[PDB]
Amino acid sequence: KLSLQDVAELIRARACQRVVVMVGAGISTPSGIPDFSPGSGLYSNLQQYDLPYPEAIFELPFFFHNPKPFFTLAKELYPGNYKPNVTHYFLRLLHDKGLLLRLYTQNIDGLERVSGIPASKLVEAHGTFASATCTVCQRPFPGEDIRADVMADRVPRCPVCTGVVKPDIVFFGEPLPQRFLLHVVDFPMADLLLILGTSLEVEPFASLTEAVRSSVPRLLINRDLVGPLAWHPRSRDVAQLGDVVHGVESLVELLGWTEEMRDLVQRETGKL
Ligand SMILES: CCCCc1oc2ccccc2c1C(=O)c1cc(I)c(OCCN(CC)CC)c(I)c1
Ligand SMILES: [Zn+2]
Repeated sequence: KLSLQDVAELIRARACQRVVVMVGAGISTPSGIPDFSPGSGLYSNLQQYDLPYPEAIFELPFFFHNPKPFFTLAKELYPGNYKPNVTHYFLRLLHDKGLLLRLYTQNIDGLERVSGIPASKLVEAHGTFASATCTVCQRPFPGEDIRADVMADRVPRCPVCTGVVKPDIVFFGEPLPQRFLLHVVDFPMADLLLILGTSLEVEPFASLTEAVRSSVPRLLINRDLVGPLAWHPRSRDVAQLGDVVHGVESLVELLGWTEEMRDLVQRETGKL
């Protein structure tokens, strides 16, 4: 049975070169973002100035009745406000070394892109602020195109039809984005599965943990060994439990990437 050190050695040797990564809230709580709660600036602004129940912010009928609470969230989360942490920059290094096949994220914070991972390596399964769509005519827009409006508290409008333009966040009851169907080709192709800051207990992600081939190691860096990896373990599974930040930092040191990480972060926080 494999250790965290064993997985790092596979990566160093390039024996695993087609890494599929699945990430959740656990990697973004350290940047200061909540899992999608009294006491924060955000909550003082929405959950008090005007939401009726927390979930309404992600419901379409509410949205069309009153888009302001949702846009308060967009303004708080739009790229630039929060910083990627070591977990995101680990995945950035993985990509820059040619080892990342795809990163599947449950998060909407956008920090994978802010860390510099290109859109084509990402599957933002719960959607993104990086793009937006007219709710009436379906015209797509880059997220930059509505940024002035979002930062100024204006509800963005389509210049063709004047419909409300909504960031491409997945709302209750909507289908997952089309890119999610990359799983069909990605999972068979993976030669390593890394799962960070979630246990993927909820479908369709749960089932995806079993879509890699039987010889593929699955590394869970998560608070606990729970979920599908716990219910149906495989002989090449590895669990690094406790703090996901320490976990990643540990893996980065075993990889020998600690100094390169320090240089990346210093360049990157220079530019932001
Ligand atoms: C088909 C999967 C939908 C994914 C999804 O769309 C959302 C829209 C707004 C807010 C959240 C989501 C969201 C999820 O994050 C999500 C979806 C489901 I369905 C979901 O199910 C709850 C699981 N449930 C049964 C075990 C409680 C244990 C959970 I938790 C999160
Ligand atoms: Zn339109």
